[PDB]
Amino acid sequence: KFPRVKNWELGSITYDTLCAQSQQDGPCTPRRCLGSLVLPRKLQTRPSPGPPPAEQLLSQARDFINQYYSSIKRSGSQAHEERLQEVEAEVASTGTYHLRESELVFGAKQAWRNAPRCVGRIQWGKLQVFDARDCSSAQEMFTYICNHIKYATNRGNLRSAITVFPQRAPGRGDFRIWNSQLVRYAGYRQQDGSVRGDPANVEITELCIQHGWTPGNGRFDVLPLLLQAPDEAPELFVLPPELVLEVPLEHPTLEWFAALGLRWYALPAVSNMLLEIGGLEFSAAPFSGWYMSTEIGTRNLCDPHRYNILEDVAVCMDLDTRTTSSLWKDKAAVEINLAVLHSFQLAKVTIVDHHAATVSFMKHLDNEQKARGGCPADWAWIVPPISGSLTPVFHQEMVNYILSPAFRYQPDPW
Amino acid sequence: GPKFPRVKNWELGSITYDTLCAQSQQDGPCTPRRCLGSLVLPRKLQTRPSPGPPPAEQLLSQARDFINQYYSSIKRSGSQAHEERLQEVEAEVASTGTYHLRESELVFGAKQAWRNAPRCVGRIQWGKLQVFDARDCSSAQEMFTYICNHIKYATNRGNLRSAITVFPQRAPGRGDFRIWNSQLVRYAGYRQQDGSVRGDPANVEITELCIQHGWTPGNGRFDVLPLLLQAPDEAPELFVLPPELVLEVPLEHPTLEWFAALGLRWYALPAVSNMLLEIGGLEFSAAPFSGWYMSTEIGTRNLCDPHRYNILEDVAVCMDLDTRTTSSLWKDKAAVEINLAVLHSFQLAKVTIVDHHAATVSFMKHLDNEQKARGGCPADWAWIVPPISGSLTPVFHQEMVNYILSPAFRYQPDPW
Ligand code: HEM
Ligand code: HEM
Ligand SMILES: NC(=[NH2+])NCCC[C@H](N)C(=O)O
Ligand SMILES: NC(=[NH2+])NCCC[C@H](N)C(=O)O
Ligand SMILES: [Zn+2]
Repeated sequence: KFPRVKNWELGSITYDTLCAQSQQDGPCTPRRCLGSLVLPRKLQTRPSPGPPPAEQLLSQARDFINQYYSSIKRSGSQAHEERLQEVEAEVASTGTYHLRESELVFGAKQAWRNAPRCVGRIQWGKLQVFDARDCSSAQEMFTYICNHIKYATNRGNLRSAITVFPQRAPGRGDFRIWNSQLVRYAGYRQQDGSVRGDPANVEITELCIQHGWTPGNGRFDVLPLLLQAPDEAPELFVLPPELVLEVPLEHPTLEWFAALGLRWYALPAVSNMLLEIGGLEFSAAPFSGWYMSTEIGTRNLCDPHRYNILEDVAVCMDLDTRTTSSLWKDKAAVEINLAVLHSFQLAKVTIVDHHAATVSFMKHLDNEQKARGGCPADWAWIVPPISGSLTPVFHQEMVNYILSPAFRYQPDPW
Repeated sequence: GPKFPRVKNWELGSITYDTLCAQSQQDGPCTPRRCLGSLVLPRKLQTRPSPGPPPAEQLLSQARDFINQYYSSIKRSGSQAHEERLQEVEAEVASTGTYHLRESELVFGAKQAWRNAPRCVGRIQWGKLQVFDARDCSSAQEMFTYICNHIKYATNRGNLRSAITVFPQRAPGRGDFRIWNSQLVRYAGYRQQDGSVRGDPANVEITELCIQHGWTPGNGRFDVLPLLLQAPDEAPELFVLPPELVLEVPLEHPTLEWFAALGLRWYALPAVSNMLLEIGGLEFSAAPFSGWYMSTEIGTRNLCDPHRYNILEDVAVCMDLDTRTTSSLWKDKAAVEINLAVLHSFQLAKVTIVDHHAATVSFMKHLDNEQKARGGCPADWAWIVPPISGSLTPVFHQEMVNYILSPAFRYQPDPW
């Protein structure tokens, strides 16, 4: 029934009882485990042209409202009872309902708290929630997004935030941010199939050009936003350069590193995920925190299908790239990550290294064990892409399951 | 599309479907409700000592399954030899409750077990395993002889050869043949007065057991442990491996001249000895196997895990790194040098070893071979991706499907 979770570094054991509260199924079965898969095969988020079964929505709604009143220690109170009645009344008559701002704020924080792949959840309680449901056009979306960025960036002293646009509605198109992140570097396919810039952003870069954007020709050209109001073609918006904080990359002791002309933006803001609260779905709810150095130094800069700078750095370090056994890749990666940390610290921009991050996550696991009897966590995503076993989370067994409120993937709007 | 798991490789953007998982007849620990894939020891395979004879009906089906696998492998499925072998197995079980494997069947089953091991990154070599049949072994002393021969053949003066030695299978009511040590070669772990451990903390229990059994302990950081070998229904007997048989490699760094002064070392032969080999229902409680090391096993896990030798800080201090702050990446820097030292020293001593880059590239080739040969390959992502430089290797970007296929190697309870 309840899984026994062990930490092999400390010898300690715990029992996850929270997983029982899971109402949504993952991709695994007793026959085979598909935990290493990035996206769901079916756990997607099918269209919403028709209203969801009132019974199902109503049960998810009640559960959420129940969750909310427990949080404010007012369960069973008169307000709790009236709120449930309001929800019942609205669903029965319209097939849907609406959240109160306070509930939305509670729901957003819970979704982050329940995100199995986020290593920064110890900060889950300090989330600035912007209510953007009052939005009715792509232009208005652009204004909200610009305010989110200004606030979140805060001159380098990053602050976690989320902006919530209008929920999905039956038979009506969704509000969507076509970009996967609010700030991304263009990826231009060139003559021989190669790519200048970020290979991960080729498709979105092309859509922007298709929709009237005048493309640059650099390796780090910040893309424009393609914002979509319900049932309307997406509109193009260029972000004001002064709002997009960037950090030039240099190395503490390797003078030549800066000559590589590398840089990265300060604000990591996922904008293509769906936020689900009490059965309601928010198709556009960009959120941001701050980077963990391995995301830039290891994945973005060193992944083979990304900037893939490992070899260049290796050669500048005059390493023996003749054989794998010289561990030249491992050596270059460490320096690149060091350069990232050094640079962000120099530019006074918030950033956390993987050691500090994983240590904070272990604390979070403990806090959650006492507060809720468990913590859904995805081991493959929590453990850093380098020096895995050198961090504490590597030696910690984890249970992964889906709790709601939750952040989920959704189909690309095109 | 296809009604099987869709597996993607994000580096190459290629896709494959695993149809082999359809052949799994043993449930894992996961459910649609929650994933328990990270658990090291999930109460699943766990071959708990099953005294009373196994349900003849369950054993038979497992036996028939294996014989079918065997005859399919030699392309004679449906043949007269196949149906007669099936009749012979069912008959033997009918009158005795169990059955026995032909030599070639044992060889086939042992290789399939390795091939089927989800956590092994060295499976591209699966077909070249040397299977030593020791099913005639009748004493703990004889177990020692067999083990010494295995160690000698496998070590082969540094040019290691994969091998497995299979002792008699489990029998009803009769005690099991067991090797108490977790590996044929392990360093002692001595509990200290202040509560610390000198040597390898992972072997404190086995070390204490060896002592309780007459072993006169040493006081070093790398004392090779003796073997506690147990024949059916007898207390375990203690055997000391002749030093000349245990090849070790002193560790030195290619450029950091002081590293050699650290006095670190490791043995060349990795030989797991506490796992159970299950073939067609039959259980081989004692069947030690060995290959060769992947450098991160020694350099990162054994030497740097907090609960093992934990030498990260010592080396960082020697490298004069800032160990007072995480952002200096002192742990990362020291780990890399320790791993390089391991590769350098083994190469120097001409002892077989494979670095994590070479190993993972070879495992990718293995996955492709297996996709064509069986429609998939059971792999445990968390165990396949190396403990350092994870995303710098190709396997990190390869999604994997984990499941249990038989023949298989399984964990079994400690005999004490
Ligand atoms: C405050 C600093 C934060 C840090 C250091 C952090 C770090 C991380 C990391 C390392 C990942 C995995 C990234 C990857 O491998 O692509 C992740 C994933 C995630 N984070 Fe956070 N996070 C932070 C804030 C937030 C906030 C504010 C939210 C939401 C309100 C959030 C929601 C998520 C979600 C839902 C995922 C999974 C995204 C996916 O599946 O691609 N995180 N986070
Ligand atoms: C030829 C060289 C070989 C290499 C490089 C190799 C490498 C590895 C590695 C790195 C692991 C995980 C180690 C750990 O984290 O503890 C492993 C696990 C395993 N290997 Fe291999 N292996 C080799 C040969 C063999 C052989 C010959 C067999 C069996 C006939 C085998 C069976 C297994 C099994 C069953 C496991 C999992 C044991 C456990 O769960 O602790 N390997 N191997
Ligand atoms: N620390 C974060 N909030 N990360 C969000 C995901 C960022 C993504 N991994 C990137 O490299 O851009
Ligand atoms: N390469 C191998 N055959 N490894 C088997 C496991 C050895 C174990 N990881 C050790 O470091 O002792
Ligand atoms: Zn699973």
